[PDB]
Amino acid sequence: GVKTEQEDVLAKELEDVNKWGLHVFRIAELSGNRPLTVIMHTIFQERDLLKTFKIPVDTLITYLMTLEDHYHADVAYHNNIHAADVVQSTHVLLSTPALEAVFTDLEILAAIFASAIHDVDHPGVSNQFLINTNSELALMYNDSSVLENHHLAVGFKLLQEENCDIFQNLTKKQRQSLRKMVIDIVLATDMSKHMNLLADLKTMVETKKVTSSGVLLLDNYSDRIQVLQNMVHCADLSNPTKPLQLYRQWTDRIMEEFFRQGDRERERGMEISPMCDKHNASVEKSQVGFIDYIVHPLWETWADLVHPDAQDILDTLEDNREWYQSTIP
Ligand SMILES: C=CNC(=O)N1CCc2c(sc(NC(=O)Cc3ccccc3)c2C(=O)OC=C)C1
Ligand SMILES: [Zn+2]
Ligand SMILES: [Zn+2]
Repeated sequence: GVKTEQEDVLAKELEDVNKWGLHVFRIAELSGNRPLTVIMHTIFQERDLLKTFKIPVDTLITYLMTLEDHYHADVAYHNNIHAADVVQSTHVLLSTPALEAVFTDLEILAAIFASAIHDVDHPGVSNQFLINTNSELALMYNDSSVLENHHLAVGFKLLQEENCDIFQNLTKKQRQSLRKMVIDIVLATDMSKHMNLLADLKTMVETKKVTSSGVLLLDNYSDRIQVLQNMVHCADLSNPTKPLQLYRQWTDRIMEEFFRQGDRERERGMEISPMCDKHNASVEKSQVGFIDYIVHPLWETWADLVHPDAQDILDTLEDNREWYQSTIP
């Protein structure tokens, strides 16, 4: 009834679960490629979600292992490790002082569950690739947020496997509300919705209302869900805000995935997607471009929303951007 030594080392690494920059690749190794399951279980216990939602623990573990198994180990970036990273990052963002006591237990559950499922069964190619290949998925979803609709359908469908229904004790009211928020959050991870999400985030910063305890004031669903959508989108795009040793590992992985799509696009003979061309790419230029145009405007606006809780994260992003720039041949 006592941890093995490997379990002990894993447990000590998980003591950093509340911190930006968790060694998530080490946790994946230590856990035997179960980063999503162990991190989720840890967060659910830490936030007392099992008791609050009457979730039986064997059901939670069974579902988590099932969900984790439906991520593709042969996909370099969009895999269970990425899912675990987004979950843990969302967990840290939810704990930010500016949001203390703002969200209900069910909204917290929605943000974390949405994070866990948000990329499940990702084939490692883009929506546009699936559309252009006449793939079944694209036909199923009428070319519209193809992957994101799929991640949702899979994440929910897996609740129906043996001893997997972690929501079995929620009321119909709780379930309908949970399901709607989860759907709204995952559909918001489609990059084609990025400019719109950011627009609404800026608007909210402009009309920002704090309240009583120095805490953000969100008094309608539209506002509450937009903050959660943006929070998870930030987590999804948090790699360049992490310590450089982590960030670089993620960059390698996504470029591996992109270059592979590029190869398959050359094989087939389609015109090669942006920065997916292995032979004449600039990994460094692309990272600087992606940060200047997407990641920095997003995180800067988030930082404004929760000022100054996110200052250290933004500084790290800026340091990493300078590093990648300095490294341009
Ligand atoms: C015309 C619009 N273009 C886009 O919407 N995309 C093109 C590039 C890109 C993503 S998502 C994503 N990256 C992420 O989603 C998270 C991440 C950021 C930085 C390093 C590793 C991973 C990238 C990217 O990194 O590009 C640079 C190589 C989607
Ligand atoms: Zn995604
Ligand atoms: Zn993702």
